[PDB]
Amino acid sequence: HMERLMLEPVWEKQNEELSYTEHIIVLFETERSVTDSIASHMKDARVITLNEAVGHIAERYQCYMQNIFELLQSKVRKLSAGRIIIQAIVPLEKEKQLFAGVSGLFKTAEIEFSKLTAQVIEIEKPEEMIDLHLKLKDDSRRPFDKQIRYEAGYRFVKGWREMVDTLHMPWRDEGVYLITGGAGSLGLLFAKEIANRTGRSTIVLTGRSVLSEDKENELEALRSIGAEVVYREADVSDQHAVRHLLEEIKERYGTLNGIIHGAGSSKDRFIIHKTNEEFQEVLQPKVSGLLHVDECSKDFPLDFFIFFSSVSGCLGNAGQADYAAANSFMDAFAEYRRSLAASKKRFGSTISFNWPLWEEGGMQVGAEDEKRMLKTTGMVPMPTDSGLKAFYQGIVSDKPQVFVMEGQLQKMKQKLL
Repeated sequence: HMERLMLEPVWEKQNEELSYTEHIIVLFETERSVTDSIASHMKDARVITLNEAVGHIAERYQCYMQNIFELLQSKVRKLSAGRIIIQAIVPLEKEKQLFAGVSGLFKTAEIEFSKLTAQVIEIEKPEEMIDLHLKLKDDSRRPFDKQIRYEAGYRFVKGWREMVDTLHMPWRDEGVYLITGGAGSLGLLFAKEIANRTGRSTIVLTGRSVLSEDKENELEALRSIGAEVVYREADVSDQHAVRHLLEEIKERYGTLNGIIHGAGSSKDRFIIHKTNEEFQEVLQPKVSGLLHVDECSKDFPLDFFIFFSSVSGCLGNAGQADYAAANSFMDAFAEYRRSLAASKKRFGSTISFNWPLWEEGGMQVGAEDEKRMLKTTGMVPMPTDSGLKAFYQGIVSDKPQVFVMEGQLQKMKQKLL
């Protein structure tokens, strides 16, 4: 009586159809010209220019997310008082595409702040367009437009097109798979699955902690299947640790056949209470961690590189501003990696899965909230085969991003379409 619903993001043409106490626009390393023109033309809105951080793209993202994050916190009393609009301007460019991830943060902010409208606006070459101000003004007049795209005289909005036997599989009986966050409850599930399917497989599980007894005990059974499993106890935030891990991989083993990036964790708190430290701490493994992995395994002939993202990344979720922006970054990264592969620079197909609450994933367990989330969302704790089925179905479709939901169909579709 419950079914996997399964969705796939689309840029559509969709322009079919109150007043703001404040108007804020944030430009992500946009052109000087763009900045000046906009301020001059829009002097009834505050304009913030992020150009300032130095680092790899992930470093800059983490930094700018914290700036957005500290911006909300401050304006918190206002949001209580009256309505506000923030618009983020993200230029589609070499790496600046990834800033579009700020959308995870904006969706969470909207849930936590009743009277906020937050839009992310991705622009192919905004400076060149001097029709810009009317659009922003016009976009401001359709609050319900949360992600908006301007490229090639085109105005797109993001939404969700639905996707519709025994399943094909990516496994090589011999050869190497790693799962960062591998000793977590989901990384173990996928470990077993590989174990069942693989025969003579090598599975490198990684995380920060020293293994507890039960984990090793849980681990030992997988050794029973005849697969060889090694826990590498590394921090994906530490670029050097990642390097070593990959090299040992290389020196130790022939090659890498596959990567799941499962590292990360959620720490629920409302934007108003959250520390910067906690905020950065949940961004790290999914943002810098992911970049570091990608770039250290660039020269490997992978069959796949799959990110374990979350339904939070694409819907936002109360108390998960950081988890959502981290997860949105990974989604944005999936497309960015594919383009790189087309350049031939990266090997293997890239997918990001937006997972719902797993039935027997650790991290969260639904309990009483389970019921609100069913009542709030129509979603249920997703059973493991249903998940594995969706996992295999997601691969064969070959899209950079697959959003998976389990629950009652009509409620789900009604909320999302």
